[PDB]
Amino acid sequence: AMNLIPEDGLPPILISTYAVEEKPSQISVMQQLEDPDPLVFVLNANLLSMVKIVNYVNRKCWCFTTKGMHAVGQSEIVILLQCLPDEKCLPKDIFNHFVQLYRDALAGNVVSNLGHSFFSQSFLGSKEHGGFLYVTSTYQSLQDLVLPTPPYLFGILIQKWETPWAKVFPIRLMLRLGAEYRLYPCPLFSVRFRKPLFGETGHTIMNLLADFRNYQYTLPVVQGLVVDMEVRKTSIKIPSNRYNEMMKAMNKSNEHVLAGGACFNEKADSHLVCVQNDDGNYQTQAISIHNQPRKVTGASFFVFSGALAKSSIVEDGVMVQITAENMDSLRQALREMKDFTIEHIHIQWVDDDKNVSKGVVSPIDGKSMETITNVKIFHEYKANGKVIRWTEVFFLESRLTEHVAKAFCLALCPHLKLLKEDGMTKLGLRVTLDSDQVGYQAGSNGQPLPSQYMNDLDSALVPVIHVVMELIFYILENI
Repeated sequence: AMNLIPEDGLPPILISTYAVEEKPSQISVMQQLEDPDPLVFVLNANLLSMVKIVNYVNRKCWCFTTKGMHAVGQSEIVILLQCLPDEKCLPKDIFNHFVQLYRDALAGNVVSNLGHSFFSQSFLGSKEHGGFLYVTSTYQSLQDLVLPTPPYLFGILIQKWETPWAKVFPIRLMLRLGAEYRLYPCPLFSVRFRKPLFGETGHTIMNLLADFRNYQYTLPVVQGLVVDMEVRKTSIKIPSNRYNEMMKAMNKSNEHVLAGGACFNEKADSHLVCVQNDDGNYQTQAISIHNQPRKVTGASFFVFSGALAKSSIVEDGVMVQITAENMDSLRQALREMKDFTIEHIHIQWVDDDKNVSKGVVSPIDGKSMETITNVKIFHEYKANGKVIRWTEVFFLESRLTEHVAKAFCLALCPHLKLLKEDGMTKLGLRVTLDSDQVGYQAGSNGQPLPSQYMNDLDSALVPVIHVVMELIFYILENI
């Protein structure tokens, strides 16, 4: 029911008439793969997986994608598994992993950019296959790939020895993979049976900033915070919508030390890499977008010490020593949300960090959601064999939202079967509240909902309603 992958054989195949073919022939599936459109597999009634052989960055790959993760508050997943020389069967373990990820999302545990998944049993034929590191594509090629609707993440297969880095400092692993394959910032494909890029964590400077034994804590991270290194200039760029995240990090620090992890700096032409040698000792290296002389280089962490301004690079991060007075001055400016200047050292409050992914549109009218704030929902109604779920809300700029959500779902419950059969699976409700006006709009597939449901929607929403807000709903199959 929740898992249609059998003990022996492939999961059912989906055919456009839609029809389902249970236990498909592995010979026919392999034949079809060696001849535009991907094969569609049914992992469950709400989760599909597309498979296609692609020539990606001069490597023959298995392109595995998902459809159904959005309905459970998770980004769709893409795995580009490099082919083993003359691979006979389809690598089924990917399907098992996709189902596990679906179960996790249903329980409230989702994977995001630089997130991870670890394995309990052996995976893809080796016990040294530790998990996946999820990335959002930045500069990597997407050349003739049949991709899901955004948001989607690329799952990169990682070794058991790289697992402490994915948990504690995933940006280091991401960038180290990029250095290894000569791709900026990291490859989007997965390679089985490769040698681990990290061994025992040893005497890394990270021991001082994170917990490798028990993984109780790590570096405080501020989403969108980047470190720019230039000739005689070091800058920490904090997004203006992240004041509270910065304040929480400042209160979780010493009076003499201000440390933090950094995000991937998209605007940089290069990024610092930490390489571990065969002896277990570390080195500082760097990777570049064009291999042109480095102008703006990103760093993976920053440390400010009020014990001296003087700066250094330690592994893949920046270490700055300032006077105790300059530390009090810096801490004061940050509390006032002001910029601070100290070779030059800058702490600048920059443009808001976009929560929403690129290419995300409204199901109502196709308006872009890229510059709109997003709140995922983990807290559904069943009717006519179907399920209606409220997965998220966008604040175009909690008590009312929850009431608006229930009223919308209840009004549509007698109609869930008719909506699904007619192609209306992803639905949206936009509520407007102004001093003068107070109104609502509903839709699916970039069109209004059929007129026959509007009387039912009015009678349920009007009492509740009588600030722009857009709620997302999904109609699923009851499992």
